[PDB]
Amino acid sequence: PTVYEIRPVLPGMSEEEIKEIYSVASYPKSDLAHLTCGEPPDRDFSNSKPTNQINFSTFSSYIEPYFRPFTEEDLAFLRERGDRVTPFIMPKRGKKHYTEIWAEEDGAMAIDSSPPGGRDRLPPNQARGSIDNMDDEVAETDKLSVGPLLTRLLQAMRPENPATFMPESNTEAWKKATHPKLDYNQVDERIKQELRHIGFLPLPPSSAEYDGHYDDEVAARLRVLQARLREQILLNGARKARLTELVKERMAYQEYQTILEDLDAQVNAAYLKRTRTMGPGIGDLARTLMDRRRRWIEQIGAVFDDEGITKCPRVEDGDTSIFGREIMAELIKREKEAWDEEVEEE
Amino acid sequence: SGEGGVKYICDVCSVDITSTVRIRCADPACHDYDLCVPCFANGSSSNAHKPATHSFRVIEQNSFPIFDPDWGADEELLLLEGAEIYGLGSWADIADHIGGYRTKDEVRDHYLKVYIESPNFPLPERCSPYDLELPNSISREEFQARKKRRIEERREAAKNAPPPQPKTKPTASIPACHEIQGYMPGRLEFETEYCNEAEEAVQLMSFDPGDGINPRTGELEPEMELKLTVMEIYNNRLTQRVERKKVIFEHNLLEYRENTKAEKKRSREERELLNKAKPFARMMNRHDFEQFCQGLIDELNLRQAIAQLQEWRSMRIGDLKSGEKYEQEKALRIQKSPPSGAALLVAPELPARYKEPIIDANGFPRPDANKYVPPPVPGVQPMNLTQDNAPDLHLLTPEEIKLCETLRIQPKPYIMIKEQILKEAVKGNGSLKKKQAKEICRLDSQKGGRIFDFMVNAGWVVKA
Amino acid sequence: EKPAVIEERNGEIEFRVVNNDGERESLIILTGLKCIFQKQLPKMPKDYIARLVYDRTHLSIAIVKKPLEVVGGITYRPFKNRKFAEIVFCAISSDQQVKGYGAHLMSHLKDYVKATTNIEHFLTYADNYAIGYFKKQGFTKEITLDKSVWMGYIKDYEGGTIMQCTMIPRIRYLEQGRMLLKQKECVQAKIRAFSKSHIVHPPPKQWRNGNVTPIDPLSIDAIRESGWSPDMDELARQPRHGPNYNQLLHLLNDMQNHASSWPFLVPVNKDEVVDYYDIIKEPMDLSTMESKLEADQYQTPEDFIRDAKLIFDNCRKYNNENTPYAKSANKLEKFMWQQIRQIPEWSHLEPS
Amino acid sequence: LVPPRIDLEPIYTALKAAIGAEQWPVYKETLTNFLIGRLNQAELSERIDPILASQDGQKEHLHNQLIAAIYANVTREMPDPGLAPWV
Repeated sequence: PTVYEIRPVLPGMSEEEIKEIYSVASYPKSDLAHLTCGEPPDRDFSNSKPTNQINFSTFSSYIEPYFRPFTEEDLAFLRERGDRVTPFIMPKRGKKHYTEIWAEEDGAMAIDSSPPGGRDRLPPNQARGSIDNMDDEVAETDKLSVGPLLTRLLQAMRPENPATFMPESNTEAWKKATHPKLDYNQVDERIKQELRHIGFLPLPPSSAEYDGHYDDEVAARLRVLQARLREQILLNGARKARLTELVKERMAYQEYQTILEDLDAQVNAAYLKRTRTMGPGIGDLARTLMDRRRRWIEQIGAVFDDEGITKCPRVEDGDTSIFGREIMAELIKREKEAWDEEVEEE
Repeated sequence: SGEGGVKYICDVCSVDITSTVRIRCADPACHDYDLCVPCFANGSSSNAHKPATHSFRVIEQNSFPIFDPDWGADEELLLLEGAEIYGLGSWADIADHIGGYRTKDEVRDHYLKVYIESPNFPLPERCSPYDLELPNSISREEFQARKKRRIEERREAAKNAPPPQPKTKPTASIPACHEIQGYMPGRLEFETEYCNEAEEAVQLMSFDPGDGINPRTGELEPEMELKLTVMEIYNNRLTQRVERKKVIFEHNLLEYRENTKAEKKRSREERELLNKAKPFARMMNRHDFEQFCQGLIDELNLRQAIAQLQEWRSMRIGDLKSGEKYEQEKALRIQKSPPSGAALLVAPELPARYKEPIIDANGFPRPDANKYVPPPVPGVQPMNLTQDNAPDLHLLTPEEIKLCETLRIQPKPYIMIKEQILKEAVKGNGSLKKKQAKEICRLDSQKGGRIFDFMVNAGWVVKA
Repeated sequence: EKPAVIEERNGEIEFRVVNNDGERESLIILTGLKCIFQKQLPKMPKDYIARLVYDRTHLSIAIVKKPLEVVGGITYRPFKNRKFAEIVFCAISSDQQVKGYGAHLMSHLKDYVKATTNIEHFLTYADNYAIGYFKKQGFTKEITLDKSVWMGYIKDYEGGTIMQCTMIPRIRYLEQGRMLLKQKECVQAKIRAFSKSHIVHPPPKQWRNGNVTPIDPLSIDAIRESGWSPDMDELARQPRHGPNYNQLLHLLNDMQNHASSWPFLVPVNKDEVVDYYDIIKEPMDLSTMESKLEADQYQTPEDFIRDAKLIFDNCRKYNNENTPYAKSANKLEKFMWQQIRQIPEWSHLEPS
Repeated sequence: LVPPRIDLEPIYTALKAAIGAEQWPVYKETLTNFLIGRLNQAELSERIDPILASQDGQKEHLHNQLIAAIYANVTREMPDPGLAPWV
C-alpha cells in the first residue's frame, strides 16, 4: 500500500512535503556551507608524506608579524615620501681623471698619459685646419674640424629618401654676387646671431656649455633614470595615501574590539563560578553585565556596520583591487600638487 | 548461539535433517515425528511410529532454479532469512549462512540483480507463479550434478589455495601529511587554533530538561539568558578563527621553503623594507601586495642606480663600459688597501620594461605597473669605429655611420666634406656636375662618387 | 513493529536534524547530545567532544521527547565531493537503551542522507563494544574503498576499529520490514506452488505386506522427482566453517572485547621498529591467526593454542619482562587460560 | 660688395603651419636643446622623427630647407638686431 522508494526532491517545494520526503520531521534551514574556507581540493593525498616537519612554534613565530595590531609607529612608515632633491641633479664632466686622484696618495704621478690629440682635455670643440690640408692620409686622422656649433647645426638636418633651392637665387643677378672669406670662429658667431634672430636661441641678457660634455653617453642614461624615478614616486605616494585612508578605520575597529573583549571575558567568567559552586538566583553583577554588553554592542557597533572592516578582498571574486584607476588618477593628481607646493616652499 | 534459527533433529538416529530430504509420519499418534531418509529407508521405527500401515509425507529440499539459474530455493530463502537476522547489507554473515562458497561479492551482485536492480519491482519475477519455464528447462539431476561438481572443485581449490596474506597495520589517515607540524590539508583545520582554549568555558555547560520559556512571564528565565549569552562569544571566536584562516590561505603563507629562500636571496635593505611593509597584507589581495612590494623595490633600485651614475660622471668617465672597468679596478684597489638591480639598470643595454612611462600622459597609471646601401667600393676594407677613436661619433645619424665605416673616413673629415659640398651646391642653386663633386672631395674618384650619390639620394643636393 | 515505531507514530518521540546555526532550540539539542556523548565516552577529553559537536560543518540527528528531552543521536560530517561521509559519534542513554532505538535511529539517518544528498559509503571508527550493533546494521570490517579516497580526510582514533558500509541504492530502510516480508511471502508462495510435501503418500509398497527392508530413495516416484541424491544428502551435513567455528568465535569475541588484549589487536609496523622482524622469525598477531583460521590452516586446536603461546612468547621476547608489555602478555595468558579452563574440552591441554 | 640677405619669413611660416601648433612646442624645445649641446643624435631622432613623419614628405623637406637657409645666410648682411617682428 505504501510507497517503497525515495521520492526525489524538487526546488521551491512546500515544507510539509519536504518532511514527507525526509521522514525526519525537521531539518536545518541555513546549510552554513558559505562559512567554509573552501571545498577540499579533491586530490590524492596517498603520496608518502614528508618525514621532516617544521615545529609549529617556528611557523607560529613566522606568521605572527602578519597579524600584529596597527600602531602609530607603522602609521609613519607611510606618510613618508623620502628625498626628492638630490636625485634630480645633473653634474658636469669632472676635471681630474680618476687615475690622477687615485695617484694622489703616493708618488704615482710621474707618468703623464695626456692624449696627444686630447690636448687641453678637449680634443673636440676646437676647430682646426682647413680644406687646403685635406688628404687621403690625413682623412684617417682627426686633425681637422669645423667647430662645435657648426657641427651641431649641420647634423641637425635629417636624411630623407632639392633641399637647397632658395627662392630668388635662380637669377643671374644673384649668380653675379660675390662673398667674403670668414673663419670658423666667425661662422659660429654668425650662426648664433641668426638663430637668435629666428627665435631658436635665447635673447641676450638685458643691458654654450660644450666643454661640459652634457650629451655624453652616461648623461642620456642618467636622464632616462631620473624620468623613471620621478614617474615612480607619485605612484608610491598614491598607494600610501590609500593605505592611510584604510588604516584609520581599521584602528577605530581595533579600539572598539579591545573594549568589547574585556566585557566578553567578564561576563564569561562571572558565570563559571555558578558552575563551580553549583549555587539560587542570578547575581546582580551577572544580571547587570548582560545589559551593559548589549547596550555597548547594539549602540556603538552600529557605526562599524560596514562589512569590509574584517574581510580581506579575494582575487577570485574579480576586479577587487583597492587600486582602481578611477581613484588612482585623483590620488596621483593630489600627490603631484603636494609635490609642487613643497618644491615652491623649498 | 546467537543464531535465531531452529535446529531439527531426527527422533530415531538423532541426526540433523533440517537441510536434507526427510519423511514425516502423518499419523496423529505421532506428533512432530521426523524420520530421515536413511531412517525411513532402513525403516528404523521408534515410539508409536508404525511403518506398516501409517501414511507418510515426503519433505523435499526444494532444489531447483526459480529466479537465478545458479541459485536454488533453499539458497534464496537463506539469503532472505539472513537479511532478516543478519540485516539487509551485512553481506559476509549472510553469504556464510547461505553456503555454497559464494563470496560476499557474488551474493551482493545476485541480490542486487534479482531484487534491487532488476526489470522488476517488489513483486518478484516476471508476472506470477503460473510461469514454470525455468524449472522444466533443466532437470533436477543436471542441476544437482552441476552443484556437486562446483562444490567439489571449490573445496579442492580452497584446500590447495594459498594462505591469506596477514593483515598489515591499518592504513591510518594521519591527516598531518602537510609539511607543517599540526596541519590537516584534507580538512583545512589546524590542530592548535587561535583560541583553542575557547571551549574551556562551554565544555561543562548543561541545560535544564524541558525548559526554555518562563511559564509565567513568557520571556527567557534569567539563568537561560545568561547561559545563552555565553554561546555568542564562542560563536564569535569561531568566526575570528575562520577569518584568520581565510587570510592565511591567500598569499601562500603555507610555503615555508619557497618564502624563506626568496627572502634569503634578497639583499639587506630590500629585506628590511619588506619586513617593514609586511603587516599591510591583510587589507589587500595577492596581486595588490605583489605590486606594492615590487614598486618599493623598484624605487629603491632606481635611487641607487642614479646615485651610482652621478658618482661616475664626476670622475670624467665617458662611457658605461669604462664605468664598469673603473668599478672593478676600484674594488681591486679597496682590496689592495648574480648581478643586482642597481647593476642591471646601469648595463649598456637597458631592460625592456624601462623604455615607456609607467603612468601615461593623461594621468592614468599603466595596467602593468609592476635604407640606401652603397656598394662596397673595390679595394676598400671597412674599419671599426670606436668611441675612443671617433670623437664626434655620438652625432652622426645611423644612415651615415655605415657609409663612414664602408668608406674608411673619420667623422670630422666627413663633416668638413659635407659642409664644403653644401656650400658649393647652395652657391649655385643646388645643382652641380659629377666632376664638380669629384673635384670638391679631393680624394679617390670612387669615394667622391659614392658620397655624392649618397647626398643626392638624401636630397640635400641635385645632380645637374 | 517494535515499541519505537509505535512511540513515533503516536507522537511520543520525534526526530530533529540540527546544526550549530545559533538558534535557541538548536543549542539545547546540541548541548544535550554533547552531555550524552561525554557520558558514554569518558576516556576522550571533554574539550575535544565539545569542539566536535558544536562545529559548523558537522550535522546531528537526534531523537527528542515531547518535553524537549533528548535520548540519543548521531553526528557525522559529509564529504559531498568524495561520495562518502564520516560518523564521528553515536550513543543512546543507558537508562532508555532497553527500548531498542538504535536500529530506528540508524535507519532514519541512512534514509535522510540518502534522500538529501548523493553519498554512498559510510566510514567510521567503531567502539570496542558497539561492533555487534554496527555489524547488525549492515556494516563490515572489510574496506572496499581505495586508499586515496579516505586518506588525509578522515581522522584516526586510537583504540578504534575502522569499518565500512555501502548503502544499497533506491531503497527505503524505514519500511525495510514490510518490503522484505512481502518479498519473503512471494518467495514462500512460489516454493509452495511446487513443493509436494502436502501429498500424504501411502506407506511404501515394499512395507505394505508388513515386512520392513531397505528401499532406495530414488526408486520412489516422489523422491525421484525430488532430485534426491546420496552425494548431496551426505554433503548437506558438512558446515562451511569448522565444526568449532561458533565456540572459537565466542572465544575470539571475548578476547577482543577484553581490554587486556589491546596491544595484540594490530601488528607492529616495520617502519616504526626495525628489529621486531629481525628478532622474531614467526611474528604473529590476532589478525594473522584469524585469517589463517578463515583459511582452515589450523587443523587441530593445538594449532590455536600454539599460536597464542607464540604470540605471548614473541611479546615477551621483543619487550623486556620489566616493561609492561611482557607483564600484560602474561596477564592475557592467564586470561585465555581462564577462558579455556571454563571449557572442559580444552582444560586438559595446559602443561605442568 | 656683400650681397643681401635671403627672405626667411615664408620658410618659417610654412614650417609652423606644417608641424601644427599642437606638437610644435616639443619640436622647438628639442631642436633648441640639441643646438645648445644637451642631446645626442639618438635622443634627437627618437624625439623628432614622429613629428616629421609624413607620406607626402613635405615636413622633412621644409626642415632641410630651413636649415639650408640658415646656413647659407652666413655670407650675407647682418640682420636688424632683435627678435623678428613677424614671429
